[PDB]
Amino acid sequence: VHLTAEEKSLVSGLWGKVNVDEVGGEALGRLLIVYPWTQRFFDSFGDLSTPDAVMSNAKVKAHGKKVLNSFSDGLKNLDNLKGTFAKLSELHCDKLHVDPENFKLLGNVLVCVLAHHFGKEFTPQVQAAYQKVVAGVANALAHKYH
Amino acid sequence: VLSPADKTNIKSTWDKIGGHAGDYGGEALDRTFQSFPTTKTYFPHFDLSPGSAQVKAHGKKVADALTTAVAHLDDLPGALSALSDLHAYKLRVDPVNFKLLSHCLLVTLACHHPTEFTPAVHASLDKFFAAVSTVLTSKYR
Ligand code: HEM
Ligand code: HEM
Repeated sequence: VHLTAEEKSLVSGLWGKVNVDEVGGEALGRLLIVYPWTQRFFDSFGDLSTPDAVMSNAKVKAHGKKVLNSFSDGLKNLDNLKGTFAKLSELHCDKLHVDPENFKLLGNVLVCVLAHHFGKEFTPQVQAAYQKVVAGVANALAHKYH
Repeated sequence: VLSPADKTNIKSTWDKIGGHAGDYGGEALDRTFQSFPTTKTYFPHFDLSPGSAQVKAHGKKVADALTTAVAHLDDLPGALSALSDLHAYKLRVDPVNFKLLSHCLLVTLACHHPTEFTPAVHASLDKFFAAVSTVLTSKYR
């Protein structure tokens, strides 16, 4: 992560407007739906078998929230991502055993849910910066495998 | 696979995109160049600045192609076999590239058409992009 001033202004500019109860929910939902294998890590979460089932399931809304808050945390600390995620990184790797390729993919669906939400304001400009931040996070999380 | 729900979601979206395909193709290229710069690698003869006519012109082509496909969903391999040879034999393209453009093409659709970007559709297209990509990569496999 580089993220030149312009890029920063553009990222945090949009993120002011993002409904955090909403987006965690939709991003995570969407993951389970477009990549079904990801479901295996959420048995604890109950019925995910249909798309409306996942759309509607509470335990999912409630994480979505926790995941997106942590991504908030990484936005403050863009500098030292590595530090900010290390503890989380040890969980996804050790106790969870999530292959990192799936970090990418959450990251991308989050780019999706944004785009859907922001219409034009999501310019190629804007999406490039998030691609960056997203890729940062996914690495920062992969760390305990490096 | 590509079941008949799928195929429905796909047709219906492409019906609604109709006469704008040609610009969406423009834009999805944009975004790709801009978010994944490694790809501009393949367009050294391109004016790869933002509104350029080089970009725009292909875009129309990349989108005609996808239109064509949407029409042969049953015979994707017949449909795109010449392009298969193009990208595999002549342009020698990294398969990783397709993952990336596919993602920007999805995006551009989510920007323009939030309302028919439900998760169920999102899944269907993804899946469509993955199939088209498998096809253009098939000469490696
Ligand atoms: C951008 C990537 C990710 C971020 C920012 C992220 C963030 C988080 C956070 C904050 C928690 C813990 C919530 C707490 O404080 O209790 C967590 C837990 C978890 N993550 Fe993620 N995660 C990421 C990717 C993934 C992916 C791709 C998967 C699986 C495919 C995954 C599976 C889980 C599971 C199973 C838990 C805990 C489950 C439970 O408490 O029942 N994570 N992740
Ligand atoms: C769904 C995916 C793709 C489709 C539908 C597609 C479609 C096409 C079409 C229609 C052409 C124009 C054929 C002509 O030369 O008149 C073309 C050429 C080409 N494609 Fe793509 N392509 C796709 C993916 C890629 C990817 C991932 C790349 C590279 C990253 C790529 C790079 C190129 C290049 C360099 C050419 C020739 C450029 C020119 O001289 O005009 N294609 N492709």
